[PDB]
Amino acid sequence: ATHKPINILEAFAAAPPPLDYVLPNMVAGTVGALVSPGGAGKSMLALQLAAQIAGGPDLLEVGELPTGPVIYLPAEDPPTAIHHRLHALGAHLSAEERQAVADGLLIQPLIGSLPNIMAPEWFDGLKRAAEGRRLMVLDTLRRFHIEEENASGPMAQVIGRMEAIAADTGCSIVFLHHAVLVDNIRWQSYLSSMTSAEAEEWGVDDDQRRFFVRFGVSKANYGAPFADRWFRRHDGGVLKPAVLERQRKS
Amino acid sequence: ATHKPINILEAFAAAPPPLDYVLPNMVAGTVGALVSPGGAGKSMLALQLAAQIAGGPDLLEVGELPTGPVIYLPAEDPPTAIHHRLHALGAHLSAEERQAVADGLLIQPLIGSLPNIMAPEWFDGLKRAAEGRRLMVLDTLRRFHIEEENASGPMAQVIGRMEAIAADTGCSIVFLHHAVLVDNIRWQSYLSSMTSAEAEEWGVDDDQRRFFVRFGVSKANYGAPFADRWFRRHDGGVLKPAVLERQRK
Amino acid sequence: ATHKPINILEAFAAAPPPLDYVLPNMVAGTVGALVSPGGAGKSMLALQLAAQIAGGPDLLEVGELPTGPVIYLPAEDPPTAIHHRLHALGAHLSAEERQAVADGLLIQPLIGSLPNIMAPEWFDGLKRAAEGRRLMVLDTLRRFHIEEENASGPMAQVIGRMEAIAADTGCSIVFLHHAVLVDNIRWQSYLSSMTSAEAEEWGVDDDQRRFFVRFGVSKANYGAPFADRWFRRHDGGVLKPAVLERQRKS
Amino acid sequence: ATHKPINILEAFAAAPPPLDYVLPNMVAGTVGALVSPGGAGKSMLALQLAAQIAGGPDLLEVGELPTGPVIYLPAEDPPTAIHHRLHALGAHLSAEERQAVADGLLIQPLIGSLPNIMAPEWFDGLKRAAEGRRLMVLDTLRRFHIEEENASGPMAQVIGRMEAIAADTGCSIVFLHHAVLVDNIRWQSYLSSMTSAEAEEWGVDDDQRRFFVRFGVSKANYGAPFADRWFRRHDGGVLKPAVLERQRK
Amino acid sequence: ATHKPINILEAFAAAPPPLDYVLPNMVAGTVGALVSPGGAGKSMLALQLAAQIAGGPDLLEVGELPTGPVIYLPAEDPPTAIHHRLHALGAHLSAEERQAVADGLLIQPLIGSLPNIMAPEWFDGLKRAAEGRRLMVLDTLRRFHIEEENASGPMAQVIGRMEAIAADTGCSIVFLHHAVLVDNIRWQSYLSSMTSAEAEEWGVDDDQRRFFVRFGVSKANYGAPFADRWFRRHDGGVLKPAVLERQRKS
Amino acid sequence: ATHKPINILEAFAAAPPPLDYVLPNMVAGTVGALVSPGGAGKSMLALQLAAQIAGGPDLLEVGELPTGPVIYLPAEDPPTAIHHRLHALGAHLSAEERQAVADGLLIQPLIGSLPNIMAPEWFDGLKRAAEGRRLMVLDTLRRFHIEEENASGPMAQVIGRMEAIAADTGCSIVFLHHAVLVDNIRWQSYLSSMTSAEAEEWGVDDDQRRFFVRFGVSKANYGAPFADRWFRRHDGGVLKPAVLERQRK
Repeated sequence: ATHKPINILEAFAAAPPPLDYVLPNMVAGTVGALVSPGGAGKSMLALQLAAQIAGGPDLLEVGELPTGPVIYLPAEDPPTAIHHRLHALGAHLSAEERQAVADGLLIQPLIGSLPNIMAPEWFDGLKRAAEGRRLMVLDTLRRFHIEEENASGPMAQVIGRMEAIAADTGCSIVFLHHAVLVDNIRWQSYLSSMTSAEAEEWGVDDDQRRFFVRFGVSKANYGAPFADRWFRRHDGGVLKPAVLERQRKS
Repeated sequence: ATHKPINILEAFAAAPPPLDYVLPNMVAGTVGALVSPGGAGKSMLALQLAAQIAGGPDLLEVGELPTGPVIYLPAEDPPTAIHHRLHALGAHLSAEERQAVADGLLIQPLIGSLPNIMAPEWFDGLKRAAEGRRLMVLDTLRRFHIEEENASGPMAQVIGRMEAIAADTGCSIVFLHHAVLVDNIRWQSYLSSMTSAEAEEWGVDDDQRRFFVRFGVSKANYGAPFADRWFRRHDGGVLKPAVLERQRK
Repeated sequence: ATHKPINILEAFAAAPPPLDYVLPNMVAGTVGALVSPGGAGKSMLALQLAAQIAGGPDLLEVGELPTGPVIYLPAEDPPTAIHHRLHALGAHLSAEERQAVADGLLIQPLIGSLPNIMAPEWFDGLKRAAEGRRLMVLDTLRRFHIEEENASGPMAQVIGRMEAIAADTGCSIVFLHHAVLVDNIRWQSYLSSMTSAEAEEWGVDDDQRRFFVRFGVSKANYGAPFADRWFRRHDGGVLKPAVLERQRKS
Repeated sequence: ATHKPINILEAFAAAPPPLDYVLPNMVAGTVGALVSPGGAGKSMLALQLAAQIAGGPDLLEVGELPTGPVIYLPAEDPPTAIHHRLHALGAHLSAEERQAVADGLLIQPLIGSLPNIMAPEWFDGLKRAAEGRRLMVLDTLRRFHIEEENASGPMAQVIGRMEAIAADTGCSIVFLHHAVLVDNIRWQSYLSSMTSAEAEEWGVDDDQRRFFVRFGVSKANYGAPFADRWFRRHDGGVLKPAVLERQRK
Repeated sequence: ATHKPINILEAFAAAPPPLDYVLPNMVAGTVGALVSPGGAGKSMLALQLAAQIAGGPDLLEVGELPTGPVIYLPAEDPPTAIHHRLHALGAHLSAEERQAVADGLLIQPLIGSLPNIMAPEWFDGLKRAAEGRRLMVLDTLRRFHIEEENASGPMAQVIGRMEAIAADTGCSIVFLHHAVLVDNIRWQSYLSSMTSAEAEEWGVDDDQRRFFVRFGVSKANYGAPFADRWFRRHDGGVLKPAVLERQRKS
Repeated sequence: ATHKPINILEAFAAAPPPLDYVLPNMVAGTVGALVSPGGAGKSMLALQLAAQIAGGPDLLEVGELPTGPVIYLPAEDPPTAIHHRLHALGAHLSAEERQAVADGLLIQPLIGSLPNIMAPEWFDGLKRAAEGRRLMVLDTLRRFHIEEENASGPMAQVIGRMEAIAADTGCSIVFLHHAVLVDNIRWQSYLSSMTSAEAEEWGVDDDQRRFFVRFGVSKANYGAPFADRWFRRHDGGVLKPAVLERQRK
């Protein structure tokens, strides 16, 4: 929110200091987006990412990430659904990993709460909930505001508010979005369920395509290129790397 | 609503009780949508599903569903037409089944009442009607609000309000919609009138396709897959499983 | 406008009681639409329908319809035009049919009156004019409101008002519309003038196509399917069934 | 206006007096439109029709029209240009015809006046100008209102206001329009500059087509059909029947 | 702004009096538009036209034009740019032509001034600056108002204001516009830079197309047809007739 | 600003001093735009140009530019990222060049500050920051206003405000824009990531094109033509002339 001018001479003289990535190619202290059609698994993947930064294992094999307290704000799923996802995830975690996640990760369900980042008391409240956290996840942005998502003005105000919170507190904010916003943000990732055409090409049967999703970073400023991943959906929806041959057509 | 934080150790350390589904793949206490072109059979389907959850028999053969009080709010169809739809359904029901349904279903006609969920009087009224119930059916959403249906902001408000009602009271809300409103609903089912192409697919004569409708869940969160069903429309439009053989070419 | 809960047990037990159709496949007590391009004959056909429900003959051969007092509200044609249509229609009516129509049908011209269903005094006034009538015809809806016809919110308010009047009074309301609204209504009929292509297919010369219009019900919930009709336009525009061979191309 | 109910027995029992048409197929006391791309000759056509109804001769050969006082309101063309258009027309008129036209036509220039029919002062002013007249010509509508021309709501208001004026006073209103506004006007005529295709159709050389314009009634309520006319543009743009032979291919 | 009724008998009887054209086919006392993409040379051509009506020479060879005081209001170019264009133009003018232009032409730069014709004090001020002038040039209209250029209502108000000023003062107003408005105006001219395709057709090399622009009148009511001109851009951008052979393809 | 009338005799009678360009083909004291898709290198290019006008060396080889104080306002990138971009650039600079740049460049981070040029506090603040400076860089415009970017009215206001600031203070403003806003800016430059087609054109392998970006001036008023440049992206994204041979087919 308020900054001193850069000390230029000091930025030239001080050693090349590594960018700090909250998520692959996302600079810590900023706002990013996870984008996909409803149902593709954003809520699972975000949960897994949240748990990982909280100190659980890199199950997705996206690479090791700095740890810190995390706050997950699901506003669309009822608590009981969150319990199920957690329990399913839990089967993949050791006793110590589980404990680290429980220490590091706050999940504060907001279904029916009607949170509105443009109202001063919700702004304050989201800002207080970001304080002391390294990551905040909004699942999904649509439930945190009552603006027209296709209006760039109101959306600059909505995103600007998240930017102010991330800038002041150092808590990165990632919002999920059901598939503009994209132009208003600097880091963008996505999920897409395996299509009929992608199925007939990584050599998986059509009746099995529902078990795989592509994950990538479609927008970022900085870092080494991030290769698109395939994930297999295990029980409860838990995502892990998929082992896929790929079809060099004759 | 107002939620305590999730207790994570506790969720890891023991199997939660099974998810409670109000409809196939729809978790209880949430908001879902039923969508189709006007005329495709939403009223009849919803009325049948409402009567099954109220305690009636599983005529649609969608599987056994937990029962509980249902309230059905038709805002487009006059009482006379609702009487016709109910009587036709009635002919499939024994006295006991009729009793079970009447004990569990309230139908509150709303034609001409102009309910507006963005008005505090109607918001409170709908919330009190949801209290203690398992399912509330809004037929159709177009009649419960005076906003622009392709304005995402106002629709987020309308939907937010149903979500508050569902979360405070535990009562699920299904709204029906005549084909943005769907992008941010987590459960979505549809009805689709059998087309000429599909009639040929299932060896049904063209002059007969209007007796057949397809039902499906097109969006839901992870869970047991639910197969697309064909229903036949009997008299008064009552829907029952269709007996159709697949064809090749 | 306000209703008791359905008595369910009574709806099961009471005999299958016939739907009451104000017009073919239109449930009495509701709102419906007659839709077509300007000039296709909506005003004639509506007049003929009005006269018929008032107790005149089924000249269009759409089938016999329950009788009742009718109110026709033309807001677009001057009185003298209405006189001409009436006089022309009159030539097709017996002395007793004429008298029945005059007893049953009120025509209250509204050209230049500026009626607005969203203003409380016009609402009240339309409601009072529906009272005691079985059918009210608005010719055309565009003259009864100052909303954007392509805005679904304002149009839900405009149609909702007609629904409130039809529900309270039992007077069905049919509005004409010059070619949304269609999604906001449950019964929809149309007129379309015979095209060049339809002419070369029911075997009528091109210079004669102007004498025929297709009438159908493009939307309804209930009843036996209503077959599209051709009508011939006689003197003054009066519509009657047309006798058309139809062209099985070789 | 305020109308007595139609007396139905009386309308059945005797032949009404003939419809009174202010223009071919346009009933007197209503609102109609004349439409064309800017430049196609609306001003000249309307001025000629206004001068014929005022009492001038039938140069357009559209048939004899009832006469009565006309008021013509050009809001886009400066007086100098109107003087030019009138003088050119004048050369077709005898002294007697010039007199008849001046007795029956008032032309009130409005360029720069910014008349707004939605403002009470201008609504009253136009209504008083219509009083006792047979025709009022608004050239063009774009200059009599400050609304969006493809906003149906505001345009219904603008048009409603002309309809009130026409019904209270008996004076017909024709507005001209440079090509929603047309969907809800009951009489619509047009002008169309002869195209290359049409030039070939009527054996006119391409370098000459700009001397020819087509006139027609594209919408009207039931009545005697009115054939599309070709006009030739003489000096100053005066329009007169064109002498053109149809061609085949 | 306010007019007496036409004396009809006098318009018939008084001799055929020549229309007074401020610019080719533009009736004096009205509003017109010069339209083109940014960068095509509107500001030069308008300057040249302004200087010509002020009493400088017909360098563009558009035909001789009545003289009168002119006011040029550039709101987009800084003074120093105007000085350069002037100096370059000056090289084409005799000592007497220069003096006539300086006597006749006021240039009042408005860059950064924020003029708004919808504000009463700017309206008054533009009206006062039109008084005593034969031509006023607004370069470009976009800087004289804060309305939506694609909204026909607000644009009727903006143009209506210019029409009121031109009608009262007899000062014609021409606004430039960077490429609706066109339907709201009766005289329209344009500039278009020579395209790749026009280059390969008037037989000028591609690397030379940047030296030519087409000028025409795309909309007018009155006068002899105005032939499209090619202009060559000389030093400083000064426009003069181009000598172009034209390519009758085999 | 407030301008005296142009003295025309004086402008004709003597050669004005040369135009003063702040950037190639952009007259000093005006507003210009730099446009590209997000990611294409605007921040780096602008930072390099800002450092050159501040007194640094001409690494881009766009020609010698007059120097003067520059203020750079990044509103999207966190300080950490700006430190990285500056350090990378720093590696191309001698101690003296580092000094010259630090003497002439102020960088005021704005992430999360939500500057709004339509608010009087921010309008005044930006104007005082422009005072006495030669260049002000707004990175990007989207963060300096809360209007709709394809609403011409509000954008005319936003741009009008920059033009007032530039004219009152003499400080040029360049805003960057992630690809109406461009139709009414008089100077426009762009960056374009090398495409597959272009890679083939300049014999660069596809897996290498992401190291190359094209820079150009796509709109400016009459003046010396400025050729499109290819830049190579070195570490941290520093841009320098690319050494590329044209290919034929």
